[PDB]
Amino acid sequence: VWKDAETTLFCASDAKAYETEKHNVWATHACVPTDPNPQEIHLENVTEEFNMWKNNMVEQMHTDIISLWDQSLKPCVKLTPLCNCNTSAITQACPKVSFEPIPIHYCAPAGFAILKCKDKKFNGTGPCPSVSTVQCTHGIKPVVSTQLLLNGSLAEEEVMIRSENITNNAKNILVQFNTPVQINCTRPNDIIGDIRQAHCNVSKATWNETLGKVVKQLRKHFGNNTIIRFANSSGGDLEVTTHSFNCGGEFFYCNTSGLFNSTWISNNDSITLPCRIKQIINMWQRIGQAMYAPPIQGVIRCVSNITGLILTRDGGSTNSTTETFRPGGGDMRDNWRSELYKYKVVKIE
Amino acid sequence: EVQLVESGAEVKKPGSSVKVSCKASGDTFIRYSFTWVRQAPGQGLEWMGRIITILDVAHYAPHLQGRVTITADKSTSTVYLELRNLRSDDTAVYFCAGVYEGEADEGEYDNNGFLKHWGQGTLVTVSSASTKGPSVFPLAPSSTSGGTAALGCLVKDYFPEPVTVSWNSGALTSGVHTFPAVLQSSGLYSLSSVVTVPSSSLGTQTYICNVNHKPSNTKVDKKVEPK
Amino acid sequence: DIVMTQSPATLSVSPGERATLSCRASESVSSDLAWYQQKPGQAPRLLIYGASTRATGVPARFSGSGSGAEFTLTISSLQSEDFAVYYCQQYNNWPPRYTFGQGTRLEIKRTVAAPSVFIFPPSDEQLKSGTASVVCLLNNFYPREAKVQWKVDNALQSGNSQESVTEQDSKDSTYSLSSTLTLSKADYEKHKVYACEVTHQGLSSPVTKSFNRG
Amino acid sequence: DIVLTQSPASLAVSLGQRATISCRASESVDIYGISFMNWFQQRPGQPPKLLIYAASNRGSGVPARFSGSGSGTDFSLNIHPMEEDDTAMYFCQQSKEVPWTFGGGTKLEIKRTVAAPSVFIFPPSDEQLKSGTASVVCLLNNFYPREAKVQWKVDNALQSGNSQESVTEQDSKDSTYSLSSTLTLSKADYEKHKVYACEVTHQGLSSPVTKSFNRGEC
Amino acid sequence: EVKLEESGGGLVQPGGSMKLSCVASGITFSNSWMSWVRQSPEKGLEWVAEIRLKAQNYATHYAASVKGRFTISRDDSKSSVYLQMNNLRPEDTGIYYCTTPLGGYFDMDYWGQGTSLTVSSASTKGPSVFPLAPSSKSTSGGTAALGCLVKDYFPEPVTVSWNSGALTSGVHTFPAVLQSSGLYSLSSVVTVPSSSLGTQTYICNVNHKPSNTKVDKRVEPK
Ligand SMILES: *[C@@H]1O[C@H](CO)[C@@H](O[C@@H]2O[C@H](CO)[C@@H](O[C@@H]3O[C@H](CO[C@H]4O[C@H](CO)[C@@H](O)[C@H](O)[C@@H]4O)[C@@H](O)[C@H](O[C@H]4O[C@H](CO)[C@@H](O)[C@H](O)[C@@H]4O)[C@@H]3O)[C@H](O)[C@H]2NC(C)=O)[C@H](O)[C@H]1NC(C)=O
Ligand SMILES: *[C@@H]1O[C@H](CO)[C@@H](O[C@@H]2O[C@H](CO)[C@@H](O[C@@H]3O[C@H](CO)[C@@H](O)[C@H](O)[C@@H]3O)[C@H](O)[C@H]2NC(C)=O)[C@H](O)[C@H]1NC(C)=O
Ligand SMILES: *[C@@H]1O[C@H](CO)[C@@H](O[C@@H]2O[C@H](CO)[C@@H](O)[C@H](O)[C@H]2NC(C)=O)[C@H](O)[C@H]1NC(C)=O
Ligand SMILES: *[C@@H]1O[C@H](CO)[C@@H](O[C@@H]2O[C@H](CO)[C@@H](O)[C@H](O)[C@H]2NC(C)=O)[C@H](O)[C@H]1NC(C)=O
Ligand SMILES: *[C@@H]1O[C@H](CO)[C@@H](O[C@@H]2O[C@H](CO)[C@@H](O)[C@H](O)[C@H]2NC(C)=O)[C@H](O)[C@H]1NC(C)=O
Ligand SMILES: *[C@@H]1O[C@H](CO)[C@@H](O)[C@H](O)[C@H]1NC(C)=O
Ligand SMILES: *[C@@H]1O[C@H](CO)[C@@H](O)[C@H](O)[C@H]1NC(C)=O
Ligand SMILES: *[C@@H]1O[C@H](CO)[C@@H](O)[C@H](O)[C@H]1NC(C)=O
Ligand SMILES: *[C@@H]1O[C@H](CO)[C@@H](O)[C@H](O)[C@H]1NC(C)=O
Ligand SMILES: *[C@@H]1O[C@H](CO)[C@@H](O)[C@H](O)[C@H]1NC(C)=O
Ligand SMILES: *[C@@H]1O[C@H](CO)[C@@H](O)[C@H](O)[C@H]1NC(C)=O
Ligand SMILES: *[C@@H]1O[C@H](CO)[C@@H](O)[C@H](O)[C@H]1NC(C)=O
Repeated sequence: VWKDAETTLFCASDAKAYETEKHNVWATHACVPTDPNPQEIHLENVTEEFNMWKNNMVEQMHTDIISLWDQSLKPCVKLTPLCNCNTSAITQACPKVSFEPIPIHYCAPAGFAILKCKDKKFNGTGPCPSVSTVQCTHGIKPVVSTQLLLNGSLAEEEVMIRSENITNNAKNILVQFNTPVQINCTRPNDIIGDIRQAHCNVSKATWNETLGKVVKQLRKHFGNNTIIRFANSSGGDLEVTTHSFNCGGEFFYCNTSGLFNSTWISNNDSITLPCRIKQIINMWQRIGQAMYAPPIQGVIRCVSNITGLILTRDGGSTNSTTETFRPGGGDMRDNWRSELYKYKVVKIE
Repeated sequence: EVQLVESGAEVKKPGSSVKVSCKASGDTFIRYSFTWVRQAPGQGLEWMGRIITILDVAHYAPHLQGRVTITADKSTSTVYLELRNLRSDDTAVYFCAGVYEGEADEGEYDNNGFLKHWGQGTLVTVSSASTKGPSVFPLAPSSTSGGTAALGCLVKDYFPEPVTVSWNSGALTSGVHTFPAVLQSSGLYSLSSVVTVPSSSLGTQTYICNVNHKPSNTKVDKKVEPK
Repeated sequence: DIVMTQSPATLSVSPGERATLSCRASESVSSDLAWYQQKPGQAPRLLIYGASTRATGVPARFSGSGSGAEFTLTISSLQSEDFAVYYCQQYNNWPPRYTFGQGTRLEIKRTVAAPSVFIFPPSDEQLKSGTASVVCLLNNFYPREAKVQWKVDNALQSGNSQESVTEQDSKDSTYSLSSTLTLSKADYEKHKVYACEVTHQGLSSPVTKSFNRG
Repeated sequence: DIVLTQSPASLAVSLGQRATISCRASESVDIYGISFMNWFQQRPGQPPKLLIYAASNRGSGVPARFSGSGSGTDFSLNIHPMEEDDTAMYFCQQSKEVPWTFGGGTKLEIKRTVAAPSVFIFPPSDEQLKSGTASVVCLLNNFYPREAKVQWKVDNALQSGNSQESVTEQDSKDSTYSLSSTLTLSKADYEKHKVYACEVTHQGLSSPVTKSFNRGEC
Repeated sequence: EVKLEESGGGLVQPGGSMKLSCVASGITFSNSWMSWVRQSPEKGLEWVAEIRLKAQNYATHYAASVKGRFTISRDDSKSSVYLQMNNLRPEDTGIYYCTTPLGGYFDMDYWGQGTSLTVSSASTKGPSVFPLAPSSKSTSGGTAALGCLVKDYFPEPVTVSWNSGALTSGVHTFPAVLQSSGLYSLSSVVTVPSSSLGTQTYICNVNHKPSNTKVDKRVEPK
């Protein structure tokens, strides 16, 4: 017997105390070591209700990652507005620090447990007959990125399509893949080329197959009609209108117009997306802008696999005949929800 | 590249403030950062501060932090320097300078600290003295031994700098030395202009020194004669 | 506060030869070090940035080297237009508190040249105005170092004269100097012989020029 | 709305030859190189059956003699060689945007060789007779062409005004027609006369055929 | 197997109301756009209404000829779509089909058999059914003809089968004719082996949905 309630959770991590990397330092001075003997107890004849879009663990992880990015990244200039409109300015040294997200487990204190749904077809909200109880969720890398989801978990069998309300075109949609799509972002080293110019290479065959699977799952969810064009983001900051992420402390903003041309009414080069290194960024913590330091020397390499993405529907399918989606993101609460969808905190009764 | 054109010379009493401007033309304003540097007469360059134009964020030298302000008007491509509570030791030439930072509008910013482009400078004089034109006195040639004679004009008790001196309405330049001015204990400037001419030319050739002091709109022509 | 020190204060180099200027920092500044050229009456001109990168428009005969806290500017063959004042600048710190060296004056080394000495008594007009300026002129000498003393009735004067010196002459590489003695009319009329004594490397013995008042 | 002008309204084609049906749209039905136009076949009493989708794609199981072509505003359905079970209504339907619209329809029929009718006559039933009315029926079975003259005579008196004709759809298997002619009389009028005769004239008959009966003679 | 089944037609007076229903089987109905299309007595096709999916906020659109008078709705839990028809008009007469998808992209669609709607104010009446008996004076070599006369019914349509659907070869059921009385009539005939006339039983099954009546009539030699 238990009840649906929230509490002040803590964090566990395998952070190295000798590692100067900022995620390790944060998880060392703010989290305990991981559970040396973790266990997952299945619940017999228990059908529990879950709702990822109304989960407090998402907000807890969001606040923890905000604190991590505030204590870790030291930009050269900080600007925080408030809107008569006037702002402020914070100035401090901006050294180059190592950046690489590490898995972070979220554990519940005494008297509380974490219910995890084991349904391979669990779409996000609703009942679940295969429930288990744990104390700490599995390791989740806090990869702060827009549009694309990197270094996350995969769907079990079919591609998962989740949304707080697919009927509302304002609420965003998240797509969790069943197979990952490799992506190799590189900023080469000698004086040739721009200092901020980089490129992400991705195999077009696997991306084509996964995009076909994604539009097929869109059809299975609703429509079966014409998923039209698949364009890019319509207006907004450079953080939402392009794939914005971080690699080794450098902020990469990559052009995603190459992977967005799905003229599918029904149904050996690679895709090379250009990228720029922006120091003057708009922080995802809604606290204004931040200017950092020039990139380091040598080559900047990041090889990951896309495991999911986020889109936004333009409700044109009601009166027309086609279906428009555009790349979204920004609110990293959706990024944390893409991994905290099957977990919920419960109070033991 | 960008051309920097500064505002005109200023004369201020101690305790006042001054605001100098600098127009940047020829390139994307927001892709440059701008710096102000001053140089007191006879001394070296002193870094005062730098504004990150794209961000509207300025940083100042510790010694004057609190009484200096650097601003930029993106709509007129103009940079401003304000110095408050002026002291006599603030007398200097003020240079506007800038450097290209990258594609700032696309988040690229080198944060360069060196200064590629420089303005022509703005003289700012801070002194209790009031504007007044120079007295011009002859330095008559004497019996200046040899085949060469020396003569000139003493340009005394003027304020502020600068003063311009020519000879024979610009017809005489060979052998002219116009000395840098000195500051007298009275707070007024003084300089001499001399010229060496053949001694056989005295009595036949007339030598007139032309002294122009724009601040007080004074123009004096002084004939310098033997005896 | 990073203090930048340049050496030497003045460098005298014969035209067409190599010049080496040194800049030292009080702590390491990596390679964030720039060199500028400034000619009298003009704005500075960027020559070197990043310790060793020549700015656009700078001839190849200028080259920068060094790192850390010690830097060097070498000019392989001095042209007439290279004689000027040179400044180094540190821009390594953040928050920015950039500082300049105090400059090295690069002048033209020529043969020794003795000054021509002239003395000018005050004009009747100025005496009528109530003050007496006596001017001693040292014309077209080299090197710049020169000593000028005022004697009024054999009494060595101090604290009542001012000196001015021209820029190095662009044609003959010499300097000129003025010394102006100012006194009230009563003091001027209280003494008889007014003499300026010039000491200079070009003179075997001090040169004295004088006049008797009236 | 996208108006579809289908032509012709009525089409007769010889077996073994090509039937061509057109359909012009008031505006383009193309999106991204695909023409969202469809063709349907409809047999009498049955719902529409999709023959062609997206201008040129044969439906699953649709015989190879059916094909579609066209783009933009101009489309055609071609059946070649047309077979006898192809007689039907055909329609052109745009699927580009709502409101979904249909062509006015084409009735596809077929010229065949001459076939003489079989002629039958039916007296009114005793059950109907007691009700007060008499219907006498003359049937022409499995003939071609459709044109035929059916004349009722009652004791040699040529009847007019009291009979009605009805004709079947062209048969899907033998491409013939059948026709009924029904003579309606009051019971009293029917009992006034003895001999009821139906005379049929048709191109397949070398001599018009009369079928007759004497009232009440089994 | 996929099936659509319409029901609910019948006779209604101008200004009256009727509700049609369509039930789907063998299909994932919640993922199908559903439309109603009608076919005039003139046999031309006219789209009436469409309803889209939950994700399109069940958006509905109506042809101008029916806008404000008809309402389309669906019940995904019962795999059914409905057409409520109010303020009916003469021009609403026709056979109503439910279909899916029928729009844009394609390779396969589905249609019901249709349900018939008639306007007017005339009162109903099931047909009288009389035998068309095979005649000694009406045969040929072998091959005789017999039938049923389906007389004095209103409105259209009737359907006629033979031997409960076991007899289909050689059957001709003629289009109805409107008589001067305002009632319809037709014949259905069939040719059979005349050697069978003493052996094989022949029964015509006459259904008239508007009156909800069924008549079976055995047809024998007189
Ligand atoms: C999703 O997960 C993937 C993991 O698959 C991450 O990808 C990696 O990204 C990190 C950093 O972004 C890469 O790390 C870099 O690795 C270099 C490897 O170099 C050598 O050193 C090792 C040490 O044992 C030798 O074995 C090897 O032979 C080479 O000699 C390092 O050299 C790099 O250090 C550089 O950057 C730091 C930054 O501060 C500098 O201080 C260093 O001096 C140096 O210049 C750097 O650590 C790693 O290689 C990537 N691949 C793998 C397989 O790990 C993605 O980053 C992650 N997603 C996100 C968004 O982070
Ligand atoms: C991301 O990549 C795309 C393509 O890889 C970039 O788009 C390109 O955008 C330019 C806009 O200037 C297009 O140029 C054109 O100019 C002609 C002038 O006549 C005009 O007629 C065209 O309609 C068009 O506007 C260009 O065609 C287009 N594609 C390519 C291959 O260059 C885009 O700028 C990149 N960045 C972002 C943020 O999307
Ligand atoms: C995931 O599946 C659930 C099924 O439980 C969907 O939820 C339903 O929500 C709609 C809201 O429009 C209700 O009308 C249904 O009654 C709900 N179903 C049940 C069984 O109660 C949910 O929409 C699906 N999608 C997501 C993204 O959660
Ligand atoms: C990208 O995919 C690779 C696939 O190998 C991941 O590597 C892990 O690979 C080992 C291979 O022995 C598997 O057992 C693990 O299950 C994989 N982990 C995951 C999370 O897929 C790699 O971790 C993925 N992510 C990257 C490279 O960022
Ligand atoms: C299009 O709509 C159909 C609705 O039937 C979806 O259909 C079925 O697809 C599943 C896939 O696993 C099969 O198991 C069922 O047998 C199918 N049913 C029928 C009646 O065909 C389909 O998933 C939708 N999306 C597409 C085709 O991309
Ligand atoms: C669990 O439920 C099943 C039926 O779903 C029932 O047969 C079984 O007895 C239940 N077991 C327990 C322990 O409740
Ligand atoms: C989803 O959004 C639509 C339109 O905004 C609204 O009608 C519907 O009630 C919403 N449903 C939920 C569950 O939020
Ligand atoms: C780099 O990109 C290529 C191209 O897809 C990929 O095959 C490779 O695995 C990536 N990583 C490395 C280390 O080469
Ligand atoms: C990506 O592709 C480009 C184009 O061929 C190539 O020049 C580059 O080396 C590739 N980078 C990687 C990491 O594969
Ligand atoms: C994508 O995959 C499909 C299915 O294999 C194929 O038909 C299509 O040509 C592919 N397109 C590209 C660009 O690889
Ligand atoms: C997509 O990218 C183009 C750059 O080519 C940009 O102009 C546009 O605003 C972006 N968004 C769209 C088309 O919605
Ligand atoms: C569709 O049409 C309705 C009117 O029935 C209107 O309210 C709605 O805004 C339209 N939506 C779009 C996307 O055009």
